[PDB]
Amino acid sequence: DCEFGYIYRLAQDYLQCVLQIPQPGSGPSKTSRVLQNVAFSVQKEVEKNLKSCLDNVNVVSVDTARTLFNQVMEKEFEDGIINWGRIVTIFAFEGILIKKLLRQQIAPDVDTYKEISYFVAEFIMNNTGEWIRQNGGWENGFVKKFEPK
Ligand SMILES: */C=C/C(=O)N(Cc1ccc(Cl)cc1)c1ccc(F)cc1
Repeated sequence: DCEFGYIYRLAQDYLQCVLQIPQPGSGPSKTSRVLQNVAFSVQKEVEKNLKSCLDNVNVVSVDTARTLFNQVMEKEFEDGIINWGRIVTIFAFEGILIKKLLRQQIAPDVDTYKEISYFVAEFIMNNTGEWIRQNGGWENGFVKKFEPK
């Protein structure tokens, strides 16, 4: 679960959850199901608290979304501290960007949404991957902290 493949699937699962397009074969993992729950809760909070801010930007391509996402990541982790709450926050932001991109993309390609999932997993992997592993990974760190009590 420290690998890219795992984090990519978590980011793509979150996207399909936001887009209301779930895959039929089996469904998401307990880990993804716990994540979609806590990340959606955060996303709605960020949507309300950042209302004015969001309604001003225009996400017209995957490249425009990569830039906005990097900008948000730059200010989310500027103090250098990582915690599960901030990791959940990354997922919430890709959800905000996919909603905006569905609404404002110049060439509405359906194969662009999986590119968001790619640069989200790349960011998580390269910038928080080590912290995640040392804190228990997804199945012994994230789930144990956020699964229903
Ligand atoms: C409204 C401020 C701004 O221009 N930001 C750009 C932005 C990036 C990503 C998303 Cl999902 C919406 C808007 C901005 C917002 C929040 C930040 F933490 C940094 C930059």
